[PDB]
Amino acid sequence: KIADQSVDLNLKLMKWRILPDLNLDIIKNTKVLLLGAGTLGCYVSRALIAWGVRKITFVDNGTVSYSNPVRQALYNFEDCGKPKAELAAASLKRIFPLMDATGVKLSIPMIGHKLVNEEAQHKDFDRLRALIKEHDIIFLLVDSRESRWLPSLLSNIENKTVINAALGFDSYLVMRHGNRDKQLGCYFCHDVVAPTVTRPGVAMMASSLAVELMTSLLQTKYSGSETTVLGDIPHQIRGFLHNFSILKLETPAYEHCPACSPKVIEAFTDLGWEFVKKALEHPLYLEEISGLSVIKQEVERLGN
Amino acid sequence: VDLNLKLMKWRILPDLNLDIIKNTKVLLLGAGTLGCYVSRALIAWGVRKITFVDNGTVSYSNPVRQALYNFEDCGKPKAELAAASLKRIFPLMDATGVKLSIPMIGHKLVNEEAQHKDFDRLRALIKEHDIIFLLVDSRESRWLPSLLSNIENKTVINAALGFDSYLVMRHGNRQLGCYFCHDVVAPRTLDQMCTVTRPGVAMMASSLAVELMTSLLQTKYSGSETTVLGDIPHQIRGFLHNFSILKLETPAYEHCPACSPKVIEAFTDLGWEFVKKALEHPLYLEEISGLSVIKQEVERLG
Amino acid sequence: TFKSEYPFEKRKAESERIADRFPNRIPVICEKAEKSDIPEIDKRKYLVPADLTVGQFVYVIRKRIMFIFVNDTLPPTAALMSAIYQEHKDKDGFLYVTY
Amino acid sequence: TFKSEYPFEKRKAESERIADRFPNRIPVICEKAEKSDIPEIDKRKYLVPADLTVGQFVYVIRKRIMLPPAIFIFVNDTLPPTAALMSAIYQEHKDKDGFLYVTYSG
Ligand SMILES: Nc1ncnc2c1ncn2[C@@H]1O[C@H](COP(=O)(O)OP(=O)(O)OP(=O)(O)O)[C@@H](O)[C@H]1O
Ligand SMILES: Nc1ncnc2c1ncn2[C@@H]1O[C@H](COP(=O)(O)OP(=O)(O)OP(=O)(O)O)[C@@H](O)[C@H]1O
Ligand SMILES: [Mg+2]
Ligand SMILES: [Mg+2]
Ligand SMILES: [Zn+2]
Ligand SMILES: [Zn+2]
Repeated sequence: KIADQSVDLNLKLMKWRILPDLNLDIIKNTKVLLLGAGTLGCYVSRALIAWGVRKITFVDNGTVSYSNPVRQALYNFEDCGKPKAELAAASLKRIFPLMDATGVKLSIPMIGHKLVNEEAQHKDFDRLRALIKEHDIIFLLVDSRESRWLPSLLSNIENKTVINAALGFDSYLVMRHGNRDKQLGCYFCHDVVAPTVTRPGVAMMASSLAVELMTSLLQTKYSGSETTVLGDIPHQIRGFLHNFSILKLETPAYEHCPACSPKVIEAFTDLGWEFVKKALEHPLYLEEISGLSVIKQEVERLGN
Repeated sequence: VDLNLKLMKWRILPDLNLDIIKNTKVLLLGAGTLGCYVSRALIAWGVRKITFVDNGTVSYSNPVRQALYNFEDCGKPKAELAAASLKRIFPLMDATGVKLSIPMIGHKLVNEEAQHKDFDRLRALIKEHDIIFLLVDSRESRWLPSLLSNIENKTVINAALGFDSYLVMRHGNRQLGCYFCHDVVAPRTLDQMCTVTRPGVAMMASSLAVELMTSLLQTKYSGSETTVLGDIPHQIRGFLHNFSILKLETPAYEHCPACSPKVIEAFTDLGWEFVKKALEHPLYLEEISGLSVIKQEVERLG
Repeated sequence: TFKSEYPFEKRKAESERIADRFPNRIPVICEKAEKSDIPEIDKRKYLVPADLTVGQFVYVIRKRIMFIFVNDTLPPTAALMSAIYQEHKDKDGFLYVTY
Repeated sequence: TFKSEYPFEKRKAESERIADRFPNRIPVICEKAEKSDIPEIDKRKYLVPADLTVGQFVYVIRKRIMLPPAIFIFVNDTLPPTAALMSAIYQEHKDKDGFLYVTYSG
């Protein structure tokens, strides 16, 4: 009894003493998929359980390195060599034993690479989509943009909310993906719209802002405002350590984005894995499908 | 762990001084949510010696918020547990925990003999360390550490939480204002012991407090208030409801009950006899600082 | 307004009388701007001490009437009245402020 | 400048012709700010596709003057967002002669 009650009582005190219209249950019952059990996944999962989230699933294909524990808050020195996802889940249960904490050793197929095992990466694709479909919120916490593409597409197709966290040396980006219903941009919209080791504090800031964006986003929106009982629900949060600054930004979905373009959505809906395997090995095929190819060849004819 | 920091220097910031951070002896006053997240940010920055000070035990609700403790740790004293927890992460840590009650202003003394000893141990701990983080959950537990750290000329970094906001500020040295300057210069959930905060607030305040320390440890570029790591603000105020951060600088206040020269001199002359009277009768403090005269002049003009 | 009520010779006189009688004090005069709808207080002239801060001065006005700009400049709360006096004192010797 | 060289009758005539030969394109005149010190552009009349973004139009200017990495674009004394489509800006900041006039400065 005191097991579950302790965390939940703390949050009930918060609600009834400070924010009576705060919806704690929507947060507690949110099923969270964490793609990446590194520095971001570890700090995000800690903020989530402090908010009472009961079900958290880690996805990771790595093992604990000797230098991981000092930055990745769920691992100890004695954990070197162990697979991350299952260990992260077990570490969460040591903090709060009533957790529905699960770890899945799974490689997210990366765009821009030749397939090393078609049958196995096909199976990984199926497992990734099933995991995304069964959860409510998906956190994209992998360090590479080539690992973000497939989860972004699958979460959009499965109509799930995505929260991206990405780190620079002294800066961080937190952003939520637009959904299909005036659609917000995704992680990949910007670099095609605007073509051209980290300080330890970056990941702690990005993780907590990502979770606090989620909890606000889960509250009902006030009519006539893009605010909730917890405050704003910005599209993007960009922060900088060198000047201790934070900026809110918003971006529309870009019609020729190689991730959320309606043609990319349509081609996936038609072919699924058959389309994905082609996009993974030939990213230029993606820009043809999305229409970005015509844009780039047009930027040439204007600049020559 | 050192390799990740080593790459940060020459690949990115050649002028970054890592040794000054590694050899900084850090005292954490408070092993709660701030102390736990601050210590994790510190070891990621390579700090080798960290001492926890806390008079509490792990409660059932602590582990999900205080990132050094597990469920099986409930009931154990916090300070020694936190130090052992760091060694579980990094066995080469010079981490130690001291169970000590910081005497709180505004309260009759419960046991003068024991609280006199705690005062002495507190001062010796502040003296033997380089940076003092004030990470308690109440204004009354901040006064004595702020005074002693000013007397010992140690840098203090204060972090305090509200429901959806935080304050990070460094104390001036004998100058910038201290934590107690503002409230008397400008006469709600912030630093209230009964406040339950949004979980992300402690994480944000902790990382910014440590990033502020690492920048403050670097040499200043001449003709500017910047270092190789960026700014060194006096105060940082972050807000969750609108995802903003505001920086502010305030000067030392002449009649501050903590850093006023008359408070320094009363301590310098009378020591524990002044401290005891201040702890049990805070109005006596305002008399010594001169705030009493200012308070009765605000009264007359009103 | 205060300047409308009394001429300069009388304004500069009492100001120079305030300096000899109450030298630790600073003669300050306040009055709400025409755009503000806040109550206008019972008094306008104050002999504030030199070590008084602007934030402490905000408290005295909010008590007398349940932002304080000066020459399109809201000074910091930590600023002392004596410091603002050295820079903004009028030719008569008073410190005129608004809110 | 462009408007100084040609009178309105000639400008509005060529612009109405561009709407015939290129229905899905926006006529853009781009010139350097008379105050800033960026390399003067060699080509000033651009027929950009309607769905081109500001940031993509920033990219073509940066390479048209071989400017290594800052470039700012201005339309009627405002800085349009990078995600804006040139068609939307052309709909709002269009000139009576049918041209969208933009300016770039350091
Ligand atoms: N394609 C992928 N599929 C599954 N997991 C991945 C994939 N790419 C990255 N990851 C995981 O995402 C996590 C990212 O964590 P993070 O970048 O904080 O630390 P790291 O990369 O493990 O180590 P370091 O701190 O040295 O960079 C890693 O644990 C990694 O195993
Ligand atoms: N006067 C004092 N002397 C020594 N330690 C103190 C004093 N006051 C507070 N502390 C310690 O400082 C910490 C404050 O941090 P925090 O509020 O996060 O922890 P907590 O109060 O145990 O948790 P919660 O606020 O969730 O109940 C506590 O661990 C407490 O034991
Ligand atoms: Mg990495
Ligand atoms: Mg507390
Ligand atoms: Zn997109
Ligand atoms: Zn002070």
